[PDB]
Amino acid sequence: AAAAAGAAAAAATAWGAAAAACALNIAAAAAAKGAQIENKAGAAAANPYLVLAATVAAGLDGIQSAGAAAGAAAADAAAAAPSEIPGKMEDALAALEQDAECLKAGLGEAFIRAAVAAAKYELENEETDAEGNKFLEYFI
Amino acid sequence: AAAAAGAAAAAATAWGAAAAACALNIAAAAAAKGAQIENKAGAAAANPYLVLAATVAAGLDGIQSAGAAAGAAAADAAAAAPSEIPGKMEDALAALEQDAECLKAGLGEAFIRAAVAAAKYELENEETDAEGNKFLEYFI
Amino acid sequence: SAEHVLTMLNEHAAAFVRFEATDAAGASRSKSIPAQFFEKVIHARGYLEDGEVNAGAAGAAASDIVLMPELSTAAVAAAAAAATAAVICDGGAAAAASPRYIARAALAQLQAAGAAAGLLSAFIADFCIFGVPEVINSKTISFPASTTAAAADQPQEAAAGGAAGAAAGAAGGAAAAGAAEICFLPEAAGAAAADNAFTLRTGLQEVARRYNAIASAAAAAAAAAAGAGSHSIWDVGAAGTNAFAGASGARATLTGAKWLAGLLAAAAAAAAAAAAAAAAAAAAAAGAAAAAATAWGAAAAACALNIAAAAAAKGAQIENKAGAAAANPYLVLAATVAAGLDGIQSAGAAAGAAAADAAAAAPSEIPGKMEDALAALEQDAECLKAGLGEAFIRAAVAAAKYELENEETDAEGNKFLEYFI
Repeated sequence: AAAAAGAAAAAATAWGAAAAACALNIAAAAAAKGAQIENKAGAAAANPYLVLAATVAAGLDGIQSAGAAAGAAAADAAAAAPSEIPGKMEDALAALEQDAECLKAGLGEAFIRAAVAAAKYELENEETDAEGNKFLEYFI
Repeated sequence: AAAAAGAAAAAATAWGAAAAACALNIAAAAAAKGAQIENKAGAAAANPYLVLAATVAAGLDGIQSAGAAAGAAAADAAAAAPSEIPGKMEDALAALEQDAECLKAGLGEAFIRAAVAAAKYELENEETDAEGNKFLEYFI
Repeated sequence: SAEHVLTMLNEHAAAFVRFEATDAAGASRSKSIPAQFFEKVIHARGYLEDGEVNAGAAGAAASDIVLMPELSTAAVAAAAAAATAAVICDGGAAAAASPRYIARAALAQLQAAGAAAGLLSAFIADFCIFGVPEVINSKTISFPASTTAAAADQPQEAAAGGAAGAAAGAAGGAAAAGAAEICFLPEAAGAAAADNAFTLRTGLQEVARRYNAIASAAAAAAAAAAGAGSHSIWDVGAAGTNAFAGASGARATLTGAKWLAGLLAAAAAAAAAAAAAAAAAAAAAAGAAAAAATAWGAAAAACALNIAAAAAAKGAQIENKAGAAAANPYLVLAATVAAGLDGIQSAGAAAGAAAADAAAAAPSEIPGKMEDALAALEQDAECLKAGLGEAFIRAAVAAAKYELENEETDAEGNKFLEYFI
């Protein structure tokens, strides 16, 4: 809802130093030590440790694909890049299975599936008994 | 609840002509044409056509097993016969699968399973999708 | 030391002293007097009282029973509004309904059998906390209700300065502090949940009340969430060393496997103390983290009798889960030991360790009828309800039964006439 359309929104996945709505500003400075970037694609409902992980995981493989950010935004408040983009969940899943390297980089998840399996066994034991009763209630 | 314990209950599965609580009285009469029996093992919440069927289905095979009603009740309000009896659902199911001939005699049921299958296919399609979601919610 | 209890009255300027005990259901109880009454006689004769105040402790022709305070267990009652002390007691005349004296018989039997010289257990029991509980029943309605500042239901509600926006979630509030606190930390108490359970059970409530809240031990205090379990760890020793350490599975040993065999066999009857209320049966119901699976292992987390594996052999122990905080501590401490004390004499075995899916292997036991549960109670029968009577119970209960049967036989006499008309 905070990322929805408006004159000061930040959903425009673009970079620049004057187009204030673009998600990835350059923090220009007089001292070279202060030349940095400025990210806007989020809100305080987030998880700090997982944002700090995920934003770095993207940068850590952009330097290995040797990809490019296209030209800087200096026109009207949204477009150039935006783009990305294909307009379907099937293509979002295709991206997740082709790159896939700027995304969810390293580790598992072995601890998650081990703990979640114990909960799933109890849930599936209750659900399979309920489904067993429901099937009889459909055959009558 | 109507068949529960009390001084005028009718759950005593027995026969006679003076023990008023016994479920199967003899309707004694001066004219031989009026010699009949008197059944008490039910209440007006029943289905008339299915009671009329089931009570006859019992009599229709008692004449083929050549079984006997034991001695008439003339003692205190309950016992002799009661009996039957074994005190478990497993033995009630064993009786349903050994006699089985005084019970649910003839027909099917082909019409019931044909109509109920159409309802069961819709119910199982909704339930298997719900179980599919529940299994994922147990694996996390 | 009688001398130490007497000098504590001067050292802490105690104006009064509190005698303390526990009932058969599992709740602590207390009474008090001025400190000036303490003399050499009570150290050998206790305090005589009329037992007719309790419907299972005396009778009208025997209206004299004894509370017996002890002289190694005194403490300052620091939660009180005045300078006072507290002392736990046994009960006697007699007697054999005092849970602490019943628990001491299991410790005496452990030593008298020559199997070991002591028992080295501890507990990790959970609890609940609230601000406004409301629970009532009548001829026309029945409902429980409760709430707390951490509850997942509060962030949608208004408050006198707005909501904090910081509540927990369903099975998602594992952020509380410890050791919860002043009934274990300043005493460095360490020892088993026999005597130590009741300072914790009163302390949790008293500290919550002094912070405008309340605390409880209800095993299933809310649906679709965690509850007040009473999980523990268990061990045996003599001559200064552990007796469950060895070279079988998860660093256990053969006498440990025989204690486990006793515990597995007794689980269907140990539940009468460890799960003493319907809330504990609800906590033991089916789910992904239930503990009703009467089995042993070191990885199958749902199994009731884990092995507490450790790098030091002195720390090789077992971990029991078959109960909740609605239990009676002294009778759990007695019953769980009574099972182990005869598993070593039947020389039974715990079968193979559980490492498969969350329930089965052993479970088993098992026959599926009350008649077979009663048959087990009359064939073994030796891991269960071991030693004592009960002579004190039947003597006090007979006095109550004579009054009840005199009222009931007159009522039945009237009812028979009302059936003959």
